[PDB]
Amino acid sequence: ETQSFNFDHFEENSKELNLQRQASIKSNGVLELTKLTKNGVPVWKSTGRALYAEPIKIWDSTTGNVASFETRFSFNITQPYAYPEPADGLTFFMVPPNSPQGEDGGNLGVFKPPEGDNAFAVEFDTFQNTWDPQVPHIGIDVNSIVSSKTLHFQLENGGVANVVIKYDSPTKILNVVLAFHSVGTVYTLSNIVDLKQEFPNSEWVNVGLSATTGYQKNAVETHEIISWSFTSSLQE
Amino acid sequence: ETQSFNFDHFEENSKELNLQRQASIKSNGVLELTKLTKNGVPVWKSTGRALYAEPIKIWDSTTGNVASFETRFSFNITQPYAYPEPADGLTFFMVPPNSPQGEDGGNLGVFKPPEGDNAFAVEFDTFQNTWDPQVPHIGIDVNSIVSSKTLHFQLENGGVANVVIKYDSPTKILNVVLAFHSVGTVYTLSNIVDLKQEFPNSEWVNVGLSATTGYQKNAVETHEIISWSFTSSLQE
Ligand SMILES: *[C@@H]1O[C@H](CO)[C@@H](O[C@@H]2O[C@H](CO)[C@@H](O)[C@H](O)[C@H]2NC(C)=O)[C@H](O)[C@H]1NC(C)=O
Ligand SMILES: *[C@@H]1O[C@H](CO)[C@@H](O[C@@H]2O[C@H](CO)[C@@H](O)[C@H](O)[C@H]2NC(C)=O)[C@H](O)[C@H]1NC(C)=O
Ligand SMILES: CO[C@H]1O[C@H](CO)[C@H](O)[C@H](O)[C@H]1O
Ligand SMILES: CO[C@H]1O[C@H](CO)[C@H](O)[C@H](O)[C@H]1O
Ligand SMILES: [Ca+2]
Ligand SMILES: [Ca+2]
Ligand SMILES: [Mn+2]
Ligand SMILES: [Mn+2]
Repeated sequence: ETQSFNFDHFEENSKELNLQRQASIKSNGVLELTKLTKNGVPVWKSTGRALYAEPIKIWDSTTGNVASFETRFSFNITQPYAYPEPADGLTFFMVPPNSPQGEDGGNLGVFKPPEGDNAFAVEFDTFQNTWDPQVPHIGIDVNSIVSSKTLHFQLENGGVANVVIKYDSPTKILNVVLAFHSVGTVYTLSNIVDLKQEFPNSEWVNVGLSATTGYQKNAVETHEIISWSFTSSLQE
Repeated sequence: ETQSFNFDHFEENSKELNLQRQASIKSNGVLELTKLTKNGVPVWKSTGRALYAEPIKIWDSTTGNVASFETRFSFNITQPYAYPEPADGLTFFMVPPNSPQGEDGGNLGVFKPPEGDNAFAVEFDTFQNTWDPQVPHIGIDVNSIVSSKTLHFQLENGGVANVVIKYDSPTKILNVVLAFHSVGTVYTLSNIVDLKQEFPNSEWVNVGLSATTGYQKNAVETHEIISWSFTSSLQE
């Protein structure tokens, strides 16, 4: 009925977090989603994803009940330069098991252009593509990079962000709270999302974090995750 | 289309804030909702309310649109003693114009027993009455002191709390974020509320803060508001 996991820090070679592409783990006990320099020389078009080994069940076929979950994590985004404009963003996401990876850059390594991929994600977009509003912003992506609801927030460069994503099965209310404590700012964005109806092909989904850097040179930024807890609660 | 007000501090004798009962304004530029001692001797059964002079419009009869508002405020609750247990709580609330005052203590000076008063309020209950869950908790009161949704939170004694109450007319999603920055804690509670259906007798409502202390000696705490901004935005 309940699935949980908590990372107060990130230990190297954990049998719990399954890393992909540029994503590695710093000796610091930090999860680094995208490299800023590989082999001494600066790079771009970097993409890093990190999933949780076990599939989380979001709804029951027999019972017909949808899970309620809450996940929290701290991240640190540093944007070194002012020109060219930094990119692309960081994002929490849920996809069905054994599902293709998303494109780089703008799609945050989660979504693909042809309407094929089935995914959900809460994004922290730092770059304004053709479909984006002023950046940076918080976005609720339901099967598309185009957020169904967004919120502009002022990023604290190199500061520690505290995120909370809470979803209540009964009210189908997805909520996102972004707060920068070291400065006293809080951002809250919430919209209605019908999980059962949006992931009808798998009662199970993989949960993970992802980030990506620009397509040009220097259109990059750091994407570090400091901690990350999760917990679903499926009744019935 | 838009009504706003902001108090980065509280000036004495402002023509924008109709104070009621025990509620006064300290010289430090703080709004003190309930006195802990009057003239030198300790007291209880204290009740303080503070409204905003102008009525805020929440919905339009003709167009049919409901307003969307967001209000933030910082408060400081200090509970001096451990026995007897402290009471009662602090709360943001909306009532129709020219409406009666609620009862002391448990009703937070907002609601009355006989189902007569029409009101809404986000409460920060510090005392567990017969209808309450473990305290302290955040509660969403829709026409009753019995919250339709609640959330237990650990209070930081004498610390500054940052509250955010955001309501989105289109999704009818009421959200409450309570965060104690000095410690790194965030609490988020959200439930669905149909403002237009819950205040059908007045397109207008008075907005205000309120607090109350126990019914017994020493079952008291301080209720200070440091800042408080609001903003509705009714389309059409
Ligand atoms: C946020 O991320 C930046 C980038 O990783 C951190 O800055 C780096 O600090 C390390 C020391 O641990 C240096 O070796 C790097 O050269 C720094 N990078 C840059 C671009 O300056 C920063 O320390 C992080 N902030 C926190 C609080 O963890
Ligand atoms: C909350 O308000 C209370 C009441 O003013 C503050 O507590 C006082 O703290 C001062 C020290 O600055 C003492 O001199 C008083 O004796 C305290 N009063 C009581 C009743 O204990 C408290 O510091 C405020 N909290 C914050 C974060 O400012
Ligand atoms: C013009 O857009 C392209 O380059 C920027 C960097 O400048 C971002 O990487 C974006 O996602 C990509 O599509
Ligand atoms: C037994 O309850 C009564 O006393 C406590 C204090 O002990 C509170 O004031 C409460 O609101 C009131 O109804
Ligand atoms: Ca983007
Ligand atoms: Ca109570
Ligand atoms: Mn976006
Ligand atoms: Mn209560």
